[PDB]
Amino acid sequence: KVFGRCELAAAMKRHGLDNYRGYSLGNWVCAAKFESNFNTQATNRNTDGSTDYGILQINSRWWCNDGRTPGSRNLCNIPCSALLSSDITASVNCAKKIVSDGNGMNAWVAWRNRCKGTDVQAWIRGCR
Repeated sequence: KVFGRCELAAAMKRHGLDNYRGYSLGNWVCAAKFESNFNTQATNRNTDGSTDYGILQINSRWWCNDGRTPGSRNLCNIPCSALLSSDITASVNCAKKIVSDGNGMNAWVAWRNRCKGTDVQAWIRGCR
């Protein structure tokens, strides 16, 4: 599923991402935009053989199991295919554990390079 800007903002707000660990809702929407273009089925292969999955491009190296990343961890305890669902529940729950491990949202390269230090509030402007 390809989410709308305000549609995803409402969904994320309901799952308790607004102000989670000090990060306003605008940051999460901005991250989703430049990681997957609001597409839940987005996948990308990394050089080391791992793969990013879903709306927030979560790495199979540490967080999920896809069965083809030798010597990797499954810290979110889910198959990576569950992150491609039209229901973002799995992706949100896993992202909460990632943002809490010390590095914050710096774990997402696109947020660090294209969202950090900008007016992220603009991403939720106009939404009910």
